[PDB]
Amino acid sequence: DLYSRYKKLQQELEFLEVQEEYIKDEQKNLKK
Amino acid sequence: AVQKVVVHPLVLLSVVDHFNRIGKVGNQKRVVGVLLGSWQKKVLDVSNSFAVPFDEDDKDDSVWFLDHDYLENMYGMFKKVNARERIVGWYHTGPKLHKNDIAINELMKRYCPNSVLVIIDVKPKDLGLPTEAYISVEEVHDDGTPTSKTFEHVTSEIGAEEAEEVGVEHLLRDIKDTTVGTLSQRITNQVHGLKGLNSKLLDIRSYLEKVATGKLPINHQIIYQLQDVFNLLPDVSLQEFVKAFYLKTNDQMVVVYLASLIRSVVALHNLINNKIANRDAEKKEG
Amino acid sequence: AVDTAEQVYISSLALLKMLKHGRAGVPMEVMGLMLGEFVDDYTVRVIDVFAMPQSVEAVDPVFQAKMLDMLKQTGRPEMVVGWYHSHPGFGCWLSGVDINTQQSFEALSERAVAVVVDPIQSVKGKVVIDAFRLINANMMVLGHEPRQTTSNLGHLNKPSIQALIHGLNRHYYSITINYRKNELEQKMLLNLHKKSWMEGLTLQDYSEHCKHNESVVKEMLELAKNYNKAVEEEDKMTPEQLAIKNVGKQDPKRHLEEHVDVLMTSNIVQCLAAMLDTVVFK
Amino acid sequence: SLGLGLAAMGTARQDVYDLLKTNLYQDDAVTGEAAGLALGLVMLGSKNAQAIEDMVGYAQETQHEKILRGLAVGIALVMYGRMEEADALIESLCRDKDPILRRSGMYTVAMAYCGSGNNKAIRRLLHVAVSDVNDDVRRAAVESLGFILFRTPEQCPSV
Ligand SMILES: [Zn+2]
Repeated sequence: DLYSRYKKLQQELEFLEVQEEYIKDEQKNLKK
Repeated sequence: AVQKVVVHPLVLLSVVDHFNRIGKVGNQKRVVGVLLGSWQKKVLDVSNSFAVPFDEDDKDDSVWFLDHDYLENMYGMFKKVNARERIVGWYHTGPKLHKNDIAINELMKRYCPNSVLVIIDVKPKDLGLPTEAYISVEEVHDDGTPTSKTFEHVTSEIGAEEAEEVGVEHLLRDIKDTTVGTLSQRITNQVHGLKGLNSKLLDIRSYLEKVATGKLPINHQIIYQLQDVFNLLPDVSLQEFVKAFYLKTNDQMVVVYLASLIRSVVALHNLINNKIANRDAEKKEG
Repeated sequence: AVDTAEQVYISSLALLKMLKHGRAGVPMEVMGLMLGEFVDDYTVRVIDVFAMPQSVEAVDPVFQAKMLDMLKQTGRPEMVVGWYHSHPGFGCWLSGVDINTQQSFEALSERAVAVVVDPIQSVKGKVVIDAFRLINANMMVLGHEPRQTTSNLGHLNKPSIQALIHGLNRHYYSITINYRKNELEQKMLLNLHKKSWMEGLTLQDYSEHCKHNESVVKEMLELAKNYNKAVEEEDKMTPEQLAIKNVGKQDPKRHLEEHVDVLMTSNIVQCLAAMLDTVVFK
Repeated sequence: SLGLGLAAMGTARQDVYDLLKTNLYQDDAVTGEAAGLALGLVMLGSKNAQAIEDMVGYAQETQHEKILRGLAVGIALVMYGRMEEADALIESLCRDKDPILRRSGMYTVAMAYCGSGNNKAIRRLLHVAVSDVNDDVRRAAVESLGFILFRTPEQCPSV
């Protein structure tokens, strides 16, 4: 688990960030 | 003088369709049709246009044909269907106008007081404003030209109308556009502007090196006129011009400063507004 | 022989020729011919549009044959596919005589298409375009379309009420329409609102510019005057009674952002262009 | 004709692909279903670059819609699970203005990234999900996620 903890948090980083950019996209499009 | 014209978006498409019509030849078939406009003012309005059969060989560009019969009948139909409309000039799809192009205007100056040409560009590689038009004059020169005759650049623009803006702009939904984009259209403006500057400079230097050496006419046409362009060239960094900037730039900086000042406080209101509602609804929720 | 999920291919000139004609003849039904090509049993394609004189009964077809002739010799020959007219401010529905020309036309060509247009209900964002297709009454019980695909059934829109009150399925069937765009017209249509470098390099003026800022700051002072009293005021009245007593003449917190935005966008570009004009020039 | 390639889908029958080509080059709508599907179906995983060039080279000049659709699926199926060379075609199809060929490329990135949990393609695929104008390539855009999420299937219902 502990090594898979450290891998799974990594996987929880970028897949979480793509949503961060994603809401930017959605908001800017919604303005239009 | 006419000094400018207002061309509607219908034309510039009613030409593209006809360039598409005889566009199967591919190699070269210059599209020529009739331009229709309004005797509006000194400024002139352009609304309608239509085509007419036209061909021309490769060598000795003096062999070209405009069906006067077709012109008479089809314009008779367009007058029967619209007396409000009327002939104003003509066009051709040439990317660069040809030496033959003066004989056409000189021919049909009998229909219009001056059948103004219209150059369109199906492939405006330049991202600037295409489809510019000229009107010929005589500029007999000290050289001894019996009739120094050449066209004249006249500024033009794109027409607009309530309905056509409706239908077109409903068609613009196929692509995204930021026309209300605050402080973005400006940045795009200076970008495309400087692009045009660089393009013009590269062109004029292409011509200038060619004429400078080897093979090009060295006429007194521009050679000193463009020198006078050098004549202006304001020497920006000098004594009092500094007082030109620092006595106003900080002025506008003051206004911007105040604007940021109130903007910060206005943004600060919502912090209290939502920090009240969050915890006050929480403590009452529990 | 059976219907399908048909598609109406258009020509970009066709739309403008529609709206300008109908708008010019706005107070009455304006009529015209729809000219195109029968691409297949499935879809249709219109490429050319033109109208005639009318004082709705069209006058002499001598205009017809000569028109199509001179359209053939210049450009090329084509095929008449349908027609159009206006329902100004109407329910864009085939009128009683409008259907009465339809047995006339479908008897001539099979896929004769009616085209309804209204330059009235069309806002600059979206146009109210329309077109229909007559259906027999002898097959009122028998099926008329095979419905071998969702596109013309559960994939398009929903019949409107003011035209469904006339046919909606009956005496005709609706049809889908799209827009085919040549890349040639597409590129130039992309760019028709830009200007030359002069516009992007203008410096408007600092006398009317500073005069303008001197203007907006003045009343903005008063907007702050009102804003002080309004914000501190706060009757404990619930967040919606404020929203019912604010209709009236109340407007703090709204103009305040506006004047700040405008004063920003002015001063910013006004400084920037002056910057570039000196960095770049000399 | 439509099931012809689905039957011979793993065998990669060049012989049936041959007559399927000339079936595809009839310039018609009735033969578009005849060749457009089985052509790539009998070349599933084949990566026949001449096949890609045939399909994309022919789906640029047509006039019908089925001849565009069968090619839209065949081009998306010709590349199978690469994730590393199909990128040029995914960009070539997504940058297009074709309301079907983008959606054709939108299906493509799904098959070139069969279940690919790569958070790279998720950026621009699920970005044209945002800025995309055509509803067709929009729905085809959002409908590539599960086709790219068997590595972590619990994430689809969160995005
Ligand atoms: Zn009617």
